[PDB]
Amino acid sequence: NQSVVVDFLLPTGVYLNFPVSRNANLSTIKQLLWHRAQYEPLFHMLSGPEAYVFTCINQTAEQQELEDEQRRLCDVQPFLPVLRLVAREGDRVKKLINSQISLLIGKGLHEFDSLCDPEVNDFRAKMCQFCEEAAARRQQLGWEAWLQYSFPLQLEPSLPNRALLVNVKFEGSEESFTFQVSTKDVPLALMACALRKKATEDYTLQVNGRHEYLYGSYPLCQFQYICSCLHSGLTPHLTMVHSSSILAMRDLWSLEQPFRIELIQGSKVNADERMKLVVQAGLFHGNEMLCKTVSSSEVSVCSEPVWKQRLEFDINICDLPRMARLCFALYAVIEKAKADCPIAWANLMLFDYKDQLKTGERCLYMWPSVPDEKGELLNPTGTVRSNPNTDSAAALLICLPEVAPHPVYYPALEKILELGRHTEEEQLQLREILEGELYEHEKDLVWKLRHEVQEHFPEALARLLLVTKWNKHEDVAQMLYLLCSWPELPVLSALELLDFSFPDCHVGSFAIKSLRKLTDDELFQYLLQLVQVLKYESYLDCELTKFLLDRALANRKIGHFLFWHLRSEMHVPSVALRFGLILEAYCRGSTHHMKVLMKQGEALSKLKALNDFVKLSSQKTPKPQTKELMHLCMRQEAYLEALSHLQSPLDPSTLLAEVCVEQCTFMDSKMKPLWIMYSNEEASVGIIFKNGDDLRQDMLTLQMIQLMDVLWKQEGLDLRMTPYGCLPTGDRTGLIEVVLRSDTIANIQLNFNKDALLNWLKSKNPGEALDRAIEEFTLSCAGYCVATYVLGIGDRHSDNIMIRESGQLFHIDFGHFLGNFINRERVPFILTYDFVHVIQQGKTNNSEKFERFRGYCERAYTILRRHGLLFLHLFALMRAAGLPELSCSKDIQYLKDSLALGKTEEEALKHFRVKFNEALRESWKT
Ligand SMILES: CC(=O)N1CCN(c2cccc(-c3cc(-c4ccnn4CC(F)(F)F)c4c(N)ncnn34)c2)C(=O)C1(C)C
Repeated sequence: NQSVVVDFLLPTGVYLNFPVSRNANLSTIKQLLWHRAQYEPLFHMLSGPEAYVFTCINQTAEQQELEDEQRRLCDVQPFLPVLRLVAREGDRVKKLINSQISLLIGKGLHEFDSLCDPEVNDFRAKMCQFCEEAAARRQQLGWEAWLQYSFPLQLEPSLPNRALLVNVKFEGSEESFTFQVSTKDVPLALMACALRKKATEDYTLQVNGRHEYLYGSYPLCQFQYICSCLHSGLTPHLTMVHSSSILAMRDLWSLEQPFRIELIQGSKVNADERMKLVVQAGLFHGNEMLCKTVSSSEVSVCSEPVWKQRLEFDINICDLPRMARLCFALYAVIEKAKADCPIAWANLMLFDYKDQLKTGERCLYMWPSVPDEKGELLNPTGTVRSNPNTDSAAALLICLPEVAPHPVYYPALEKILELGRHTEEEQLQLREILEGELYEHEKDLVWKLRHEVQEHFPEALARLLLVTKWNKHEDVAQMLYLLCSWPELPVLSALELLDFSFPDCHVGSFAIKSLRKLTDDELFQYLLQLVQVLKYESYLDCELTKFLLDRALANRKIGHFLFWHLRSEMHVPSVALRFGLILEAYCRGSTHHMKVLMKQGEALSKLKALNDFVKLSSQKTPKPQTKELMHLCMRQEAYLEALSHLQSPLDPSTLLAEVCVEQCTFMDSKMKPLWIMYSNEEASVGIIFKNGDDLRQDMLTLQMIQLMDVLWKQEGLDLRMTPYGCLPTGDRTGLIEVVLRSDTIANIQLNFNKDALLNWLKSKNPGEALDRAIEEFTLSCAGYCVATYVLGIGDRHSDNIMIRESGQLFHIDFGHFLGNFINRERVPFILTYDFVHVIQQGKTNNSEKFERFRGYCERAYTILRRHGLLFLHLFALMRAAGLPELSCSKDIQYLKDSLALGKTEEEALKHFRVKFNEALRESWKT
């Protein structure tokens, strides 16, 4: 039951075994131990209880020094119930941090040591040091840099002046100061005035019961809080927190012989014995084939097949680029006389992380080949890391041969740039071409006029890199010479060069260099794509990893979402290692945030266990019984402590304080998502814990709508959208924000009947408020009509459309996008009669209003077109995520067509109009 028998190992070699409760804190267990130890031999020899610390083997299989004795044995969760006393003394900082990391990332650091891979070890040393340094450096600076680091300003994208009554306050003081000020007032104006208002450049304003601070050179109206307060009517309640209170928070070449590879053996193969096994091999540079694909002989199907066969390639060693990858696929072929069975695949870098060409034997633990649309012999886009299941997985034994008495490395930049140095008819023939897939005759024209491309077409660098023959080192040196003198490209062009088709490390270096102009705000908008692109990297230490880490240590919000982006994929074998090494480095440099993410991951662990119970208890007792059988399981000391007082993983500046267990429920949906409510100690907020469904798809959809909202908001168009948070936290687990005062159009319609929504809106907006809500409906309708049409999100019914008490419409449960319904087809613009009605304020005909709504739809679509390449570039990088709905060229193509990307602005607007008008015509029929 509650109690558990614990083994205790005393430093005298004495052994005690007695029962204790699973909820007992370690401090309490130590006392029961000293009480029983006095009646066991060699007690006199022991030092005081406080002289010792408990040691245990945690879930992640490593020894853990259990320093915080306020932890319950249940929260410690040791492998077997074994505790060992050890002398406290040593570096009880690295011992403490290393342990917390292993728990937090859900992988023991020992797994990294076990590998005996220097690449892993060098990454760890360099990255942990860079981070540790940046953290130490962070600690040096004063309150202004720190408040900028931990609580970065949450501002509106960006106008009149208005009267604003603002309720000021002070630290500890329960005495308010309702002082009114100008909409365009700087922070000091709202500050020192209230300091002068109390008496008759120190401190900053803080939003009550939030980690949101008002500071810096900006007008009040430009701050999300003030801004939302103005719109929702409500008066902003600030607090003056002194500098003292903030500080308290603060504390050579030659080899002209061919490329040779010795396919020695295969291992643990699981194929039909009737068949024959073949190993197909190719050489690649990104997506491009570096030469013809050599194949092995057929050998009979067995577990350990032997080939001991030499494979030569139509590429001479000195021609192999830095990023050359050897790709393998094992096939089960029906011996020569209807489909060739793809067994497994494996990719390998021809050069190591230190520029040295790999020699000797290699045992490549292989990944299963997934049967798909692109049959493809090989998988060059696949990961270069070995299948971590070295245990039960198939493998291939290869041997790259020695080719010199001394090891050979790829040339240095100086020896590359050395070799690299050095008409009006064709000048037109370059303009016509540079105005995606260039034809081989056009390719050579671009390469010949490559200096003309650098001089007059710098934005066509991507086009130039793809025409380059990466299988001829002469051609590579030439390109690289121009690269090292190329003008800095805009963020938009740089985003394109992050994709798998640009594997050269010099390319990646240029791409990051141009991405260094990004404000924390715009960076946050691409963060998900940038994390995804790490899956296309060849080596652990790369420019993108370093960039992503620099940014995360410079901004806390970025660091937080970078943590969850990597954390939520710690289950995927392909990324576990890479992501794990980034998370350790991030943690080492963000020890403060480590404490927050620890609290969050803990509550998350409880919710998975709580949800798991409810899921089961649904297939037993009825819903109100389960509800009450959930409230007792929640009110357990440990459950309630873990679920209380934490920063929200969805928005770390939101303080989820006291759980309202009475208000906590679950949803009658498939995966039974938990409805968890909280109340404000100083400032309501709720979270939805869903486990079972993949949330990546929904987060990308929501991120894009938010991007659209920012792009629209930037050009003075506020379409009153609801960018509710959705965050994947783990394996088929995530959180979804609670939008209070909202209901699904199906539920609203069942409580005239054509006026069912208008009555609901009337019952939530009386008199003067009715006209406000319809403008909220009109504005949100347009935005979501345009959004869902552009993204190809179909199946838009009343169970997946929601209305807010303010009048704002918004979409939920985006199951599929890009025309997919399983089967991708062009989703038309959809005008719903029910909505068209509310827009017309109840009338049959009201073009006065309806045409204004037409304008919102039309300008929303027009703005999206202006940023069409952004969405294509972003979506093209998302192909690294491996979502079925976003796996190829035709998925990204959807966007080109939806946004009429090809067609002129006028040609696009007239087709949008035709589609709009027919959505209104077909609206009537439904
Ligand atoms: C108080 C209470 O116990 N309620 C009332 C809310 N409710 C309900 C109904 C219809 C839609 C949504 C719903 C779905 C989503 C939603 C948005 C995106 N995905 N989802 C569903 C998901 F959370 F499961 F993912 C959201 C949301 N973000 N905020 C508020 N309600 N809400 C909730 C309920 O079933 C119960 C559980 C009966």
